[PDB]
Amino acid sequence: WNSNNLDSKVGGNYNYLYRLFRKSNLKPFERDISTEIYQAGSTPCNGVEGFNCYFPLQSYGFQPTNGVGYQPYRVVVLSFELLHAPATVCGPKKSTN
Amino acid sequence: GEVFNATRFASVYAWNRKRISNCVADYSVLYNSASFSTFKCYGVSPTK
Repeated sequence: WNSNNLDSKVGGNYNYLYRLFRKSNLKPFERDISTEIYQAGSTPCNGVEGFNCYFPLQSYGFQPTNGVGYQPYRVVVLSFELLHAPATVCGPKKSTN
Repeated sequence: GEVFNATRFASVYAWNRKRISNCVADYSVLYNSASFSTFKCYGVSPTK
């Protein structure tokens, strides 16, 4: 569902980070927060940053009215496993004699 | 390499558009032979 009116700024809300560059892909249901310098070029890259080195620091340019398809959407994915372990979080349905 | 080595480039208001096809291109040699420092790319990795 839409979150432009609560997240987007007129000047651009560059607070929500997204990363494109890493040596290894992301396994399903996993997160990585190591902001290690990524060297796109064949040359060695040391220190904080460098040329031909694309660090994983880029954020959304979220604007309220300018965002049509670029508009932020706040998404919640519900994932569950059934009939593998004893159930704890159960349905509203009441027990019987 | 030649369009990187052109004496005079296309005008601002009268930019010339060009298309090439049916050859082999590499990005490593592009910044090896013709070094640059001012470059940022959208939607594509430099290696991609």
